[PDB]
Amino acid sequence: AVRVAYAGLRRKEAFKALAEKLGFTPLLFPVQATEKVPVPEYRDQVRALAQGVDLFLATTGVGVRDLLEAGKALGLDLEGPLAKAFRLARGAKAARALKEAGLPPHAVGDGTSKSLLPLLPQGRGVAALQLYGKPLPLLENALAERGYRVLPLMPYRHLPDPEGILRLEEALLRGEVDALAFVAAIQVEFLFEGAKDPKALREALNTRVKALAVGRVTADALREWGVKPFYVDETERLGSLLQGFKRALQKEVA
Repeated sequence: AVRVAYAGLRRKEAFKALAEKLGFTPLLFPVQATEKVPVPEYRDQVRALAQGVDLFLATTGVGVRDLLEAGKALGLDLEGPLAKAFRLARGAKAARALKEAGLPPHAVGDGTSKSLLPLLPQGRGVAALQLYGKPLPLLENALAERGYRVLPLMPYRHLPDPEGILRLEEALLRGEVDALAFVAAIQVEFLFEGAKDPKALREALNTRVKALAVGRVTADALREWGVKPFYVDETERLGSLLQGFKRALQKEVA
């Protein structure tokens, strides 16, 4: 059977079940860990946001929801300040969380920091930036260039799983799997930032193991490391990813 590794954390069980039903042998190699930051640890930043900001930049839906919950747990009104701020969402997920909170964004990017550049207004004041544990230097530097003091808000953190990354790298270099599925760009970044031999890993993902990407932003992360995905799915459904890959693979053979 075709052996397909999954680098995600959240939907492992669904991945395994669906892969088995489609005739693949699934392997689970998560490359990330996720931890919520205790509300008291960033209370200072939430209080600052409650004093009012000129711009609010959301990067993830989870982050928007977590921040609003932190405001409630601290007894702070964040809806008022957020209603007055110019609101940006990096992509659709952050945008949907803001819309569901009755704070729809004024502009929305395409899921990437670079897509926000034309939407970042030259201004004065404070820009609150919601993060998720990974540095966003392009954004942080652009907010400062645009005239704002940056107020970071990190309600949770995605971190690499170092041991998990090394185990996946060994499996890929061993020829232990036929394909590897990435469901978020950060999983591509953690694998390549944590590999012992990134050049060998690039060679393996270009010539021996097929890289599969859920989302254009995940595919672009692979391409920035010199890897071209064999198949890119744009539905966010694991059944689509897997089935689309199965057909693509066979079309080649036939």
